[PDB]
Amino acid sequence: LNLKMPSPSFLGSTGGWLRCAETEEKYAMTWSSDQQHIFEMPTGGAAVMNSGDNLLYLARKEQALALATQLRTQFKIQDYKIYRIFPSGEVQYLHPKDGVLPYQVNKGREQVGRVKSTIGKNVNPAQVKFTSKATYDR
Amino acid sequence: SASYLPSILVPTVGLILPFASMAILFIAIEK
Amino acid sequence: YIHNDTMRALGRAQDMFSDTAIQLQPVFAQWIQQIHTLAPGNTAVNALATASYAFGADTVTVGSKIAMMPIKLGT
Amino acid sequence: ITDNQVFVALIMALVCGYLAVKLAKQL
Amino acid sequence: AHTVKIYDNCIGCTQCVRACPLDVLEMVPWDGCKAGQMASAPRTEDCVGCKRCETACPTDFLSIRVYLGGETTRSMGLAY
Amino acid sequence: ATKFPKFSQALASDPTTRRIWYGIATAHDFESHDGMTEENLYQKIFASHFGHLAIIFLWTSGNLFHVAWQGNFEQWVANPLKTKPLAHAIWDPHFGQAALKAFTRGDTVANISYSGVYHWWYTIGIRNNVELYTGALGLLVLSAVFLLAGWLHIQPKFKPSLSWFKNNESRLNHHLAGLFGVSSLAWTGHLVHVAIPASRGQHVGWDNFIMTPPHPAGLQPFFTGNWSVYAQSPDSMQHVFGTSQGAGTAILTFLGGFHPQTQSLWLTDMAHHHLAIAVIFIVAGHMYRTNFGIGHNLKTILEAHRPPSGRLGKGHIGIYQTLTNSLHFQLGLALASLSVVTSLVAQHMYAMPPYAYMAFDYVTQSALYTHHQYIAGLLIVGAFAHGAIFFIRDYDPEQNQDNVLARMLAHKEAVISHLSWVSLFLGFHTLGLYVHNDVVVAFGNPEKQILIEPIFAQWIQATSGKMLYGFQVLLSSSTSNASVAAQQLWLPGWLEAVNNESNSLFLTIGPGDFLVHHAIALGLHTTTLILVKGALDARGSKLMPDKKDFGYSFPCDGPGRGGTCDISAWDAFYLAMFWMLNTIGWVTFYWHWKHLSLWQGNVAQFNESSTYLMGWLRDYLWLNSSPLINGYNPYGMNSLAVWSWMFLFAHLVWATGFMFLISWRGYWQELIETLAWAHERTPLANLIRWKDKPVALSIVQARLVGLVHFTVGYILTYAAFVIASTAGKFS
Amino acid sequence: FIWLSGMYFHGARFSNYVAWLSNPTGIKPSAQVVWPIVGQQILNADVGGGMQGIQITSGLFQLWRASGIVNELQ
Amino acid sequence: VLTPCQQSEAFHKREINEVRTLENRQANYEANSPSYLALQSQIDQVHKRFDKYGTLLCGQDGLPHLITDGDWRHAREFTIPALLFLYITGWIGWVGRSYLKYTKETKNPTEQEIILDVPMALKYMLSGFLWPLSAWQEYRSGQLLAKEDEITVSP
Amino acid sequence: IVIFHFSWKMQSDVWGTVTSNGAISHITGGNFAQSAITINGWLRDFLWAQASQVIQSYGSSLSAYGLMFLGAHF
Ligand code: CLA
Ligand code: CLA
Ligand code: CLA
Ligand code: CLA
Ligand code: CLA
Ligand code: CLA
Ligand code: CLA
Ligand code: CLA
Ligand SMILES: CC1=C(/C=C/C(C)=C/C=C/C(C)=C\C=C\C=C(C)\C=C\C=C(C)\C=C\C2=C(C)CCCC2(C)C)C(C)(C)CCC1
Ligand SMILES: CC1=C(/C=C/C(C)=C/C=CC(/C)=C/C=C/C=C(C)/C=C/C=C(C)/C=C/C2=C(C)CCCC2(C)C)C(C)(C)CCC1
Ligand SMILES: CC1=C(C/C=C(\C)CCC[C@H](C)CCC[C@H](C)CCCC(C)C)C(=O)c2ccccc2C1=O
Ligand SMILES: [Ca+2]
Ligand SMILES: [Ca+2]
Repeated sequence: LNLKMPSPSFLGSTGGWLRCAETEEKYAMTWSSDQQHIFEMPTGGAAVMNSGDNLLYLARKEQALALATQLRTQFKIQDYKIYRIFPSGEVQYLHPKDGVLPYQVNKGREQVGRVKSTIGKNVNPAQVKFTSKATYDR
Repeated sequence: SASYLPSILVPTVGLILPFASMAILFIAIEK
Repeated sequence: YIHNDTMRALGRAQDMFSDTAIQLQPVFAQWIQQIHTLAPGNTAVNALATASYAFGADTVTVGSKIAMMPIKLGT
Repeated sequence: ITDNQVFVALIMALVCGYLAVKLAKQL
Repeated sequence: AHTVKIYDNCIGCTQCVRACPLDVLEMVPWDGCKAGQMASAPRTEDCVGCKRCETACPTDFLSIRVYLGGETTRSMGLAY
Repeated sequence: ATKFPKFSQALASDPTTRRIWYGIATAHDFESHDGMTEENLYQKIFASHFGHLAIIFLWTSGNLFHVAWQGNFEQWVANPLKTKPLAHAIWDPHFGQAALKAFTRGDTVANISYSGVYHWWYTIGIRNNVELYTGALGLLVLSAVFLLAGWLHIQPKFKPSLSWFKNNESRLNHHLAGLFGVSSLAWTGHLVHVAIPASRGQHVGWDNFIMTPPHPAGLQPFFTGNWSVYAQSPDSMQHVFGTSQGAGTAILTFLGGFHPQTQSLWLTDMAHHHLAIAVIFIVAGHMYRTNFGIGHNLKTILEAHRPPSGRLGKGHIGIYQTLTNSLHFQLGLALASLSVVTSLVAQHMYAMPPYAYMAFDYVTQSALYTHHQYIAGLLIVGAFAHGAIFFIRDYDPEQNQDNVLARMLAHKEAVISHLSWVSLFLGFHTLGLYVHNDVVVAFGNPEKQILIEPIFAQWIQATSGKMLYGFQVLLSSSTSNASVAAQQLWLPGWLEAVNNESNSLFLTIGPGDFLVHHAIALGLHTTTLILVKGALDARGSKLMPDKKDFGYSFPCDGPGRGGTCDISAWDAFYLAMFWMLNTIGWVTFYWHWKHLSLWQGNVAQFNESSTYLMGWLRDYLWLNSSPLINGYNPYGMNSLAVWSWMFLFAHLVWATGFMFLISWRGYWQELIETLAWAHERTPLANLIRWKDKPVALSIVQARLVGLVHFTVGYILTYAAFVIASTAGKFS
Repeated sequence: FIWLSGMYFHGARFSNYVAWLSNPTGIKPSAQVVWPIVGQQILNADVGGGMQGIQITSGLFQLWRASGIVNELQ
Repeated sequence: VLTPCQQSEAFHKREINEVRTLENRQANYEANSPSYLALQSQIDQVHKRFDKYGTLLCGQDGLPHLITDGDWRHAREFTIPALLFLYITGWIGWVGRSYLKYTKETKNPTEQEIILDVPMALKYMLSGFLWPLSAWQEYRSGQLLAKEDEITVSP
Repeated sequence: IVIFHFSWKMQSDVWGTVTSNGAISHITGGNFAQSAITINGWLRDFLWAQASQVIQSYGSSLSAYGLMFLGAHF
């Protein structure tokens, strides 16, 4: 979204996204600030975030999330959005995906990957042998 | 005796067979 | 080193990286040694002898034991 | 071991190889 | 394609979500603890298996278990 | 599916180079395949076994063909002591003039066979190269037959059902009667018809075996009842192997010691031995129940064994189903038994040389002993690894309640603690005594070292017949009932062989033997400790109670809970592999040094240098390494140059193993990322693009690669050392 | 400074420094004397100069000579 | 075979060899001077040591061999030192166990384990001189062995 | 490897004795020229040949070194 959004003043570096990002997934982070702070790029270096709107591209989701973590910790910036761009050009909203931080309980979220009882009740591997079932599956 | 058999087989099994097998194996794993 | 091991084991000593076989002489280091050997008379006017006898000049013996002699460099 | 004997052994080895290639392809 | 599974012993402390570096976990309403929240893993496709969540879990035995299964580009953490 | 794995969609979808590595590693793990069933698994294993038997037969046939076509068997039979056997011709384009001359054995460039196949084939009755060639042809035909059978049984019409694969009663009754019994009876027949006549100068072949009878009296005595006629006239004790001078007609004698000329067990005694063994096997092959309504049921026997007091719990109730439905428990048991048998084979072969003139060939003796012992170590370690795999994958405590196996898992902590105590006690005390002797000897006071005489072992030697210690108990005392009973049967010859003092039968032992035997004990206990701990703690532990849920081989559980590196049972096996290499290295070190001192006629060197480790490093590793490291030098080269180059190569592969055993994944991952950047950022080389994304070796893959490097280096280094030392010392 | 003081004291009390000065080439430097307790007295090599001890390869004797030390009082 | 060292020629040969080795170095020094007295004491000790070891048994190598079969004639060789070792280490183990049992009764046993309580530690160390008797009565009372301990899955 | 080169080169081309009239005899006469070019030479002429002094040091004043040679290995 808003691919024409201004980018932080960075001088290059050799740790940015490679050709693989061109033909595959490429993450982007767009955040807004009020002061031209200096932040350590996740790829190695120092950049100045333009006062107003900042948009940068990365090759991994973890890199964008780490940058967001430092923007939220080193600075009191919580309006950071992480999107994913595919070679076709369709953008995908990844972080926070709902406008609320993941560790902040919010309504409308459906529990995924839940197992009844504690792990001590998991079946033995011998009981699910030669079948498409796992121990954690009840 | 066939003193020529070793001279014809050692190079084949040491150079021909390995290269050919590696080529076919590379094609198989990649495709 | 590995190539020399393989050559010596195969009896092909003529194909080694040694003085007799293929030679790899430190020409630059040997040249610096020669320059040091000649320094006491052309670049060190007030120096009466080479800084170290390991570069050249002559050997020194003390108590029937060698103190410092030129350390020739080879392959 | 005459040369002809060695050739016979080689032919038998080739037959064994063919059988072992068929057995492996079937597996 | 690692499988992250949350068990009923979860106390809803959110430490797993806070320690996850790939936004793979989140907090959802629940009624199994006073916190009224439970950990969820709806984005396991982005998980790499670092197990930071397992280390950040306070329950006696980890209420969140990460099983290393299918390996993909995301799970291998390849920037190239 | 359509990618390299073809058996695991999880690996086929991997876009990195890890897919090929894991596919190669998990190729034989049939149970872990996606579309796998018990019936299909058993059928695939059956075909694999056929294809493996064919590979074994092809290997032996190759050995025979090479010995007959390029060896000097015909020239070795005439003078087995003057000449040396030849393995195969050497055709290397890199050999120089000096190398060719050094490796020339007189007519062609070949290798000196150190496998002892010449003595074995000469003892069984082979005397011509054409015979070896015919044997190779027969084995090739046998291999082809097994290949055809393997392909036939994998067909839908000839696929054996699961019930047939689990018919333990019949498989046991047919293996003990035919595979073990009839096979031994046939070998006895061969010895009586070919080996014995060939050794007595009468070559009997297919053309005349139906014409000439093995015994002058024929089969009449066997049918009448007086079998003594077959042991009436043994060799005159001065018979020359391969000739008829002082020959006898006895085909089934029970002499005691070895043939004086060949210093090997009498062929007649071997035939009589195999006859008794075959009879016992054929008799024991009728124990289980088949379709004839007579025999036993393994399940009934197992369930009937339960102490009334309840000390063992519910006895072996449920053991039968647990073993029958689990291939890993079966494989673990088979590997354990095969390891004990292959180590017993080495121990019995060195002390009682069965093959003629094998005693004189010191190089072959040492090579074979070390060979079988190293394979035995690998086999027992594999048996323990499969047992751990059985606990994780093929063991359900629900069906094994209060069972002996379940009870083992119940008090696993006690077993591990006691094994740890035994290993610690042995290590502390054995190393303390070795270093104490080393320190006192270093200070110039050898008389102050603690030398404990192996009284218990010496007593067992005396009970067997040894008289050097003067215990005079049992067979050592002529008045003993046991000695008097066998005085007229096998005791005279056996006592002559045990008291020879020159052969390896019941070698004289001293304090050094006591100390090294204790070291052997330390190693055996520590290896079994690591393996038993791996098998028992394979399902769970206080650190990781859900270990069974992660399989048998997984990297770890992360740095949480203080750290979980090497938590998996596979790592216990990988840690026990190092100890097995160490234990077997000590065993082979001791055998080789004791035998080197005996052969050279200077046992005092061992008796006085084995008490301290300085001697073990100076008089054994340093002293005997001179001929090995002198294979090639600036002055020239020797025939042992290959062994010296192999010794250095083994040292290099061992250090390369250290590489993966020290550096772990993470430094290499970043390094590979840097390399990836370099390759895709350099002109004229960007066109070439990797199909699989480069990635560092996995954690477990690194441990396996490093363990393989370390193992290859250990084995190759000691192989080169032993062969070169035993060769140069006595050649 | 304590380590240096120890080296100097060992040279003054348990070393053949004067003897070494008299015959630097024949006498082997040594400044350590092992106590006779468990047969370790053998470590006292015949370095010369009357005393027998462990030969020191630290160059303490040569350094002291270059510094002008001639007597153990210094 | 084993014979007393006093009747074995190898033992005397070794003694003479050691004396010769010491005398060779002793000759270089002077009668009354530093050293030379140091080697004479060593020679005397060698003589005493060999006279002491003459009672032991040794084979052809002349090295004293120790019989551990349990024969009363060789009790001093292994039986007596074995019993004395067991007594010393049983004392060590029993005093340690008692100190641990006392520390577990304090408010913060960890602090006691780090900073040992010299008074109570010495109180339990001085006692225990009859540890074989104290081991019993603790076992009979049931205060030695435990009943339930920490066990992981699959007991 | 650096200290190994210094030790071997010094003992084969620098350190040694000189007989009257100037004759020079090194500890290891010119063996480094043709033995230091192969790993086998580095293992035979340097690690094996020169180790004889540390393994045979038992029974003398250098026995301690030999002991330390073993301990270090452990
Ligand atoms: C354990 C049994 C045993 C073994 C291992 C041997 C081994 C050997 N024998 Mg001997 N033999 C035996 C029993 C045995 N024999 C008995 C019981 C007799 C008395 C009848 C003989 C009589 C005999 C004579 C007279 C001679 C030998 C010879 C030999 C040697 C060479 C054989 C050869 O020429 O190539 C043949 C290699 C083969 C593998 C033969 C094939 C045998 C298999 C079992 C037949 C299978 C056929 C087919 C595949 C069946 C498929 C059906 C399917 C449905 C299962 C060889 C070392 C010869 C020799 O060289 O002297 C030293 C010699 O002249 N044997
Ligand atoms: C495992 C058995 C075995 C082994 C280890 C060897 C090894 C060797 N052979 Mg030999 N060979 C064998 C069986 C074997 N052979 C048999 C049964 C025959 C009778 C036909 C021959 C006939 C033969 C001839 C005529 C010659 C050799 C030669 C050689 C040497 C050079 C290799 C070569 O170019 O020849 C190629 C060999 C073949 C094409 C035969 C292949 C058959 C084997 C059994 C296939 C291996 C299958 C094995 C059991 C499992 C492999 C598993 C692996 C993939 C993981 C080499 C040392 C040459 C030589 O002497 O050079 C000095 C030579 O002239 N061999
Ligand atoms: C495993 C089997 C094997 C075999 C049969 C050979 C055979 C050979 N090697 Mg080799 N080598 C091998 C493995 C092998 N090597 C491995 C695994 C390594 C890595 C450790 C090496 C490393 C190695 C090196 C470093 C060198 C050799 C060299 C040689 C040649 C030396 C012969 C000579 O002294 O005169 C010399 C004979 C010639 C110079 C004539 C050249 C003959 C060419 C190479 C063969 C014809 C090719 C043909 C034109 C192409 C196919 C036909 C085309 C019309 C389509 C020889 C032909 C030496 C060499 O000469 O390299 C060329 C050499 O430098 N090898
Ligand atoms: C008399 C009938 C008979 C016979 C002879 C065999 C024989 C065999 N069966 Mg089989 N089986 C049978 C009936 C029989 N079976 C029946 C009725 C069933 C159904 C219940 C089965 C079901 C079955 C299965 C499912 C399998 C077999 C397998 C095998 C093979 C085992 C591997 C091997 O190496 O063998 C030979 C083994 C030995 C000779 C013993 C090992 C060595 C010991 C320790 C003795 C040591 C000897 C001596 C000291 C060595 C001397 C030195 C040497 C250098 C000469 C073997 C050839 C397996 C196989 O390989 O499939 C192809 C397998 O998977 N069988
Ligand atoms: C009859 C014996 C036997 C049989 C039938 C099996 C069968 C099996 N084993 Mg087992 N094992 C055995 C003996 C046996 N094993 C022994 C003796 C050991 C100890 C060495 C082991 C230790 C072991 C472990 C630790 C594991 C298995 C596993 C397995 C299963 C999967 C194997 C696989 O997919 O990898 C295929 C094998 C390979 C790709 C070969 C690997 C490469 C080798 C080791 C390199 C060695 C060097 C090479 C020879 C080159 C040297 C060259 C140099 C000299 C120049 C399978 C059912 C695995 C399992 O259970 O899966 C969960 C498992 O983890 N085995
Ligand atoms: C003998 C054991 C051994 C060996 C051979 C190596 C070798 C290597 N290490 Mg190393 N390492 C080791 C032990 C070893 N290590 C141990 C125990 C540790 C733990 C501390 C480490 C930790 C370590 C680190 C942290 C690093 C390395 C790195 C490297 C590489 C440096 C690049 C280079 O110069 O390539 C040269 C290759 C060699 C010297 C190997 C032998 C080359 C021979 C002479 C060529 C033979 C070729 C011939 C054709 C044979 C092939 C036949 C063909 C048929 C296959 C190199 C391959 C560094 C690296 O990644 O690269 C920059 C790196 O930083 N290692
Ligand atoms: C850089 C120096 C160096 C290095 C790193 C190595 C490394 C190695 N050497 Mg080696 N060696 C060297 C220099 C070196 N060597 C030199 C200069 C020589 C003289 C030329 C030798 C001569 C040599 C020989 C003859 C042998 C080796 C072997 C080995 C390998 C042993 C494998 C192992 O894990 O150890 C295992 C360690 C031991 C078994 C202990 C070794 C020695 C002790 C004193 C034996 C004590 C035995 C005693 C009964 C055990 C119980 C005592 C305990 C209870 C207290 C290993 C790769 C051996 C081998 O082939 O691998 C098995 C081999 O036999 N080396
Ligand atoms: C109170 C002290 C104490 C006591 C009574 C015991 C008692 C016991 N230990 Mg143990 N141990 C101790 C300390 C102690 N240990 C310490 C400090 C360590 C860490 C080094 C260990 C490590 C250890 C292991 C690895 C094992 C045992 C085992 C055992 C049992 C069998 C004997 C044995 O192998 O001992 C072995 C003793 C040692 C290895 C070293 C002992 C350390 C010192 C020398 C003694 C403790 C002194 C202590 C500080 C004194 C406190 C005095 C107090 C008044 C202040 C036995 C019940 C074995 C077992 O599991 O049971 C079958 C076993 O495998 N222990
Ligand atoms: C005489 C002798 C001998 C011996 C032998 C043997 C064999 C023994 C044994 C034994 C045994 C078989 C035992 C068992 C046991 C068990 C148990 C179970 C025990 C125990 C105990 C405990 C448990 C504890 C203790 C303690 C003490 C008392 C002290 C310290 C503290 C404590 C508490 C730790 C011989 C022959 C060598 C030689 C001669 C001499
Ligand atoms: C892991 C595991 C396992 C196991 C493992 C192993 C590895 C084992 C082994 C083992 C072994 C390795 C064994 C051995 C043995 C032996 C024995 C048991 C014996 C004996 C005895 C006797 C009976 C004797 C006798 C005699 C006689 C006859 C006379 C002379 C003298 C004598 C003494 C010799 C299983 C699978 C189960 C389960 C799962 C887990
Ligand atoms: C050297 C090293 C590497 C780097 C090693 C690499 C990248 C392997 C590269 C060499 C391979 C063996 C050759 C690959 C090229 C082949 C021709 C491809 C053939 C097909 C195969 C995939 C089967 C690690 O990744 C590593 C990881 C963890 C612990 C230790 C280490 C380690 O020591
Ligand atoms: Ca014949
Ligand atoms: Ca015939």
